[PDB]
Amino acid sequence: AFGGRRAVPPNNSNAAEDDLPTVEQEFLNVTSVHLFKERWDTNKVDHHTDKYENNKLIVRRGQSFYVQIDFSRPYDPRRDLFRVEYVIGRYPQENKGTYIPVPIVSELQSGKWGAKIVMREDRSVRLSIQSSPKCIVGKFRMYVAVWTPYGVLRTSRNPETDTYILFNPWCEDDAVYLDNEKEREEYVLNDIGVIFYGEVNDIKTRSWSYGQFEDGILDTCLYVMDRAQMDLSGRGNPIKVSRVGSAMVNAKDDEGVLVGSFDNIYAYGVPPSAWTGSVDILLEYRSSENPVRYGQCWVFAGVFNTFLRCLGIPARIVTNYFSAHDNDANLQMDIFLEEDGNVNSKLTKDSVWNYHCWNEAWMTRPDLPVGFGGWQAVDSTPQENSDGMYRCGPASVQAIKHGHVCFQFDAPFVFAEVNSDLIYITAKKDGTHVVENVDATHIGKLIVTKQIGGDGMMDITDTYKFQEGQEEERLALETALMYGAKKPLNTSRSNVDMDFEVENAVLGKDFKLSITFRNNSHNRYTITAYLSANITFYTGVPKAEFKKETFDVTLEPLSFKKEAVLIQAGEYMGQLLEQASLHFFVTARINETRDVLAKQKSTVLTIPEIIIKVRGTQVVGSDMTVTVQFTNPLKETLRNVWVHLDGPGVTRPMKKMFREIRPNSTVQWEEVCRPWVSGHRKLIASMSSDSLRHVYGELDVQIQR
Amino acid sequence: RTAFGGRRAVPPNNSNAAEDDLPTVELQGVNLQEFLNVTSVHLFKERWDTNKVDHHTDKYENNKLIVRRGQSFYVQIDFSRPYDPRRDLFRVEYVIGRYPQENKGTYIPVPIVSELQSGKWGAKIVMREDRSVRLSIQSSPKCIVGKFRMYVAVWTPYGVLRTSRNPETDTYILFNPWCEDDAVYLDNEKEREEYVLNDIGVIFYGEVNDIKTRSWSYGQFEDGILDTCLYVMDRAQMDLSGRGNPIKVSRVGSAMVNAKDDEGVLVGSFDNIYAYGVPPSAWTGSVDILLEYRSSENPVRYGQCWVFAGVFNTFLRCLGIPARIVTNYFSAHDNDANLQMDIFLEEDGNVNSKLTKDSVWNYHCWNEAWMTRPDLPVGFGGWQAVDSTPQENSDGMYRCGPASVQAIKHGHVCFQFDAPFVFAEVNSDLIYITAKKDGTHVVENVDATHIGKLIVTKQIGGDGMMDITDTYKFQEGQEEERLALETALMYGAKKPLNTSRSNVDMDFEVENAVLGKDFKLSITFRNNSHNRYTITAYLSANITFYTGVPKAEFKKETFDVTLEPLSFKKEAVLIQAGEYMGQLLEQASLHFFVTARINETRDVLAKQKSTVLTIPEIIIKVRGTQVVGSDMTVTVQFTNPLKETLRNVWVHLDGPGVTRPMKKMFREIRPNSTVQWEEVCRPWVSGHRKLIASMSSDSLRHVYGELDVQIQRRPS
Ligand SMILES: [Ca+2]
Ligand SMILES: [Ca+2]
Repeated sequence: AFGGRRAVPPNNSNAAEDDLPTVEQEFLNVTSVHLFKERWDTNKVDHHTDKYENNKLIVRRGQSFYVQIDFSRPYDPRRDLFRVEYVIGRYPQENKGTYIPVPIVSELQSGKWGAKIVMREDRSVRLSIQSSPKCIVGKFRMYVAVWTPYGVLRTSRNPETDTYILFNPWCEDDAVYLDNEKEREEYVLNDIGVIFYGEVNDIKTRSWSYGQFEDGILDTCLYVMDRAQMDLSGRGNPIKVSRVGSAMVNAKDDEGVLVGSFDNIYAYGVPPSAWTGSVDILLEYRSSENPVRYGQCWVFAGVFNTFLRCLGIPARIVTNYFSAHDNDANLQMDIFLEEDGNVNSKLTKDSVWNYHCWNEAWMTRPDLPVGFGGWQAVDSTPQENSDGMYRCGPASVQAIKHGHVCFQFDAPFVFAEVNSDLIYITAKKDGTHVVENVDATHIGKLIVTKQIGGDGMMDITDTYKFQEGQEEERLALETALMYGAKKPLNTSRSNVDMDFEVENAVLGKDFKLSITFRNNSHNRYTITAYLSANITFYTGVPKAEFKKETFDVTLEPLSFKKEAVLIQAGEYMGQLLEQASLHFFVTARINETRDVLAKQKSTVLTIPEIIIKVRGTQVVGSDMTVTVQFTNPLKETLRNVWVHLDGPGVTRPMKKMFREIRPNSTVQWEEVCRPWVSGHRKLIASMSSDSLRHVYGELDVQIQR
Repeated sequence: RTAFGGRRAVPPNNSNAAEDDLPTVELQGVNLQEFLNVTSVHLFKERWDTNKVDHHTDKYENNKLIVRRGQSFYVQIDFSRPYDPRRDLFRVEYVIGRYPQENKGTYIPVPIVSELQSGKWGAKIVMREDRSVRLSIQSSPKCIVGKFRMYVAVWTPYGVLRTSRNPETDTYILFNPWCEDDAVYLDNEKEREEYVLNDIGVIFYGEVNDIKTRSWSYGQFEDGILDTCLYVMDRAQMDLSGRGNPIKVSRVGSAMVNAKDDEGVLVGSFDNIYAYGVPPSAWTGSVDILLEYRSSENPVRYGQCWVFAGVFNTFLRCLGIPARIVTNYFSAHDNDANLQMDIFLEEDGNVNSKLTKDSVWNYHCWNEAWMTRPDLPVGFGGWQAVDSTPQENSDGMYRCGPASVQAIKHGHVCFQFDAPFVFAEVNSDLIYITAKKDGTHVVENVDATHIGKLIVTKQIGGDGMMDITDTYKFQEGQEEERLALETALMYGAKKPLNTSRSNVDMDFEVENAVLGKDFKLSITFRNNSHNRYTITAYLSANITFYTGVPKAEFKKETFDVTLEPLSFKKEAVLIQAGEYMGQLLEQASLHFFVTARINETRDVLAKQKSTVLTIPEIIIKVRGTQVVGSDMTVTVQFTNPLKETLRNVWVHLDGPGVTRPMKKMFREIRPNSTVQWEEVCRPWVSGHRKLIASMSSDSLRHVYGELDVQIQRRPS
């Protein structure tokens, strides 16, 4: 058999290695190599890699680090020639960036690999080695090679000098350069996140362990790339790293990290709501070598955020409220109505997500016109795009905002996710359709991300979207429609306002809903209004109409009328899906004019929290007792209750099951923890049973030493 | 606890073969009854009749109705009593997939209309007779492409009455190059005939200076092939709502061609052995490949780039997207959008073959598909390059395109899909670099004219070649090229090495040779200087695969020359048959480097050439009446030209409209022996046809032949 497709196989694994020749004795031989790689030393402290739980050297590219080489006799520039080498993959080649000869230079030059001798003492040489800020990101093998008249002598393989080179947000020349220390700490070095969920008028918050500095996670991130068969030459490009790595998050057929499941039962797996962070998922991915079950969007985003921050690409998780996923770049979503004004539930099949999470990753975009760098949206939860059912992005958030959705990747899809209109259409009994009105403000209503400060939410709606109704927004849509956005149904689009408001309620309580009508006309109207209320998944998918009601309203001239109804706990209580989401349509026909009024609202019931307590001394290297408390407030008994505890630098992720919990009963779980990370830290918990799940709790702790 | 579908309310509608059940009666509300009843439906779908002739679908070997979108066709509906416009409301419906929805284009109610409208579905009553109505139905020119189920539905006050499932009225709707509102519109019949209706092609191979040709059965009208193309899309899980978009059919279709794991049509293999499958070189056309993929439901072994191109070209023309195969001579594949490929030299001027690891393909085939691009700025419609042989792109190891050829030409490579890669495939430079014993490297000179030297495709009136190099590349060494380069580098193309750069130059020429013959090479040195120089030149000649990958150096010569001022000096080299015979790989490619050091200046001259030995042709002969429906005898002859005995010799015979693909094995053929294979064929298509053949053995392969034949129609 001949290798006729190419002379050397793709170099697409960091784990694979070649064996370099040592010979390829008055000449220099190296007796020792010192990397000054302790976590308190200069290199890791200054490279901002001292948090990794890893005893190998770890630097960031584009920036100098110090090494010392000890020789058999003193190096003498009049007769000796040596260089350090960095090698990666089974098939390294200099012109692919995977064999890197580092030349001894008099002065370091910006942008280039080089090694300057900064000290010469007895048989030792100290070097300041600068890597290219374009360098491939991975774990390299280091060698020293000595050039003689007879050939090259080289050190033997030594795993103790293996060096990780990562992306460098502090380096001005790096594509990932971020010029604000507060931002770098949050978006690169903070290992604890906050995810926003619930619904726009009742924003819920939960904590998430990114856990990027934990033991084994860096190596797992490299493994992800190897399992993608990612060419080593693309691993210094933060765009392709985002592109490929996000494609690995969703598992298709035994090939990526997380199996997606939205089925509310999760039979041979763990429920998406049980995860407390990315650590146990990634390490189970790596140890099993097979997808982990199961995830949904915030779990994909959690894990992907860990991947990016671990490699050094600044990253954050975004929550969009009222999200059109499945858009296919079309900007109109339809609600169909019967001739009397009711919602047609046979035909209304497209749903709005109450919220949806994706990721943003900071980088220049030298593939695009100037102005498109900064945050790039990446959504690893698949939707139909130009190529098939896949992740979307990296798409420039600036390009999305301006409508310039020809620039890669998948910009039209993220654009439609936050900018679609709802179209209310009557489906008539003769089979024709009539367009009743349009809602342009519902989708992409609020977009938020964790603040830099602490756990508050930051409103980043206007980074994706210009002001509704105004000229920049109009210009962006006009340009978007040239480049793959679609909005086919032209909306050449009486004098009655209708709204409604739904109270937020604790799980198991009743709640009120009231509908408001304003007649600004001088004539009287008879209206028939319909209330339709469904149990839904957080994606908007409706499971059942749990309440339905019709209201006969007469409206006087120049009048305001409010109507109220009580929803009782027993109308929804055995029927909720996980996350306890509810959806409300209020639709109505004005008899005199045949106009339609229409409004939608989402609610989630408030799920009770876990209580976490601590007794003892809170010190790196010392024992503390953590108590995890859960009180079952339901009038039924919860079964197979798995409790999860987490908190990076404080404990590995752990879980504990309780066979049942009788009504109104409490359980307590005690674990002795021994912290390895000092300072402001956090303990984090979740609970999943065979019914009630999406239960969380956290506790901020401060650690000493 | 549930088992609920919480990702979305309706599963993706991504299979044309899956179907829903439409109710024959659906009443809602309160029934408190002889409304119109359908007794039969007639589609006038016979291949001699006007629907298929006018829709240019009569060549399909398929008894169902097949029309092209955007264009009217006639049907007749016979009801149980006479249609009464006073009070009857009915319409035709077309439905596709298991989850059809009107707002996704997959449930399509066709309203009765007084006049057809441009761009819209509608049906006009053109005749009423007894208990029948004749309709002229016009489909939207944006319609999903695929095989639709047809129903007739009758509206009552209480709900609808509807025909039952009938496979006899299943109607394929395809892309329509004749319809001026269809994205695939092509404005003249000569191009429509060549790029849509011709089911026979020509593939250009060899090397720039020795262009070789063979024929390929596209076979898009043969029995089973249309259904196979729909199956391809179902195995890709292609959302039905994207199947009327030629850009996304091209995008998804071409990703199915190259099999990764158990998914896709063809397993690629470049190993010269092909154990456990059929050599890429043996295939004569797409038909046997597609039908084996369909019946086995697994990838077919094996393909290389022209085999992927042949199959993809079938897929496109069969659905109605105009398409053609192009060959680029000296192709930089695996470029990573980088425009510089290296040749490393030793310090004396020889090629360093340990470090020289990137290779240029002697040729490389891909496809062009014709459509508008309403996703890009105006001006970028027309031919779109789609290369289904994977290379590393921005996403991984995948097919590239569709990339607008106009965008590639101008350097606008930001515009999807994968334009920088196709751009570097034809615009890369060669860089000759000395790798010194101390580990440093010095750039000696750059060849900007070698890669993408000639791009060709089959001519419209015939089997000749059309040079379309101008469609990808502005004039070399000019301003339009420079601007296009400058623009490309802003949008993902890469050319990191600055070439500061430039007395004496050199070229050489190699005679083309029949397999087993001696040939010559002649090197010319031109000294344009007033100085006399001395030179040491090196010739290295390698056996290679067609991709350029070298196997071994078969010939090595060095020589010294002195060049007078202002003169030319030639040096000729004889290559004897014995120096290459017995070492050749399939396609019999040879590669030559001529490098030289000028002693007085240390300048380096470097030049490369490829050649392929000419391989003997199979002989095809015919006797008997050449008439549709009558028997004719085809004779295939192959003579072993070698002095070795060939073993396990497979001969394939093909010819769309004349025979299905067939093959026969001969256990051994002796030196100079001729084998003969006679087949009785009964053609089913009249007109200018062709019989095509290939031969493949355990050693010798990449052997073809053909014969043009005129098949007559029958009667009187
Ligand atoms: Ca909008
Ligand atoms: Ca060039």
